[PDB]
Amino acid sequence: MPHAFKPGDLVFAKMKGYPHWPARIDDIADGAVKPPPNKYPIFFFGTHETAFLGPKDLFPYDKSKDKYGKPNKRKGFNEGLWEIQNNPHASYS
Repeated sequence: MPHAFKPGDLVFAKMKGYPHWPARIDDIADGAVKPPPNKYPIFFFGTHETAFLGPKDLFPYDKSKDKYGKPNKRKGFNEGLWEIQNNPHASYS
């Protein structure tokens, strides 16, 4: 059965106005800004942007890839698909 989300989990993450987007739950570095309560730091592959989201917007990647893992014209998306499939735990700083 499912656990709660933890750092390193792979997802598609949903933001208003954007397609479900390949992403990971990030760690929070020592000294770095923490998310608001009940929110996770989401790193978006391809764009390399961070936003804070709750579970309602997080779709586990394995379950969801058949639906959401297709090319999209949006900037950074297809780069993001490569990253989540081929090196999802790398440093992209």
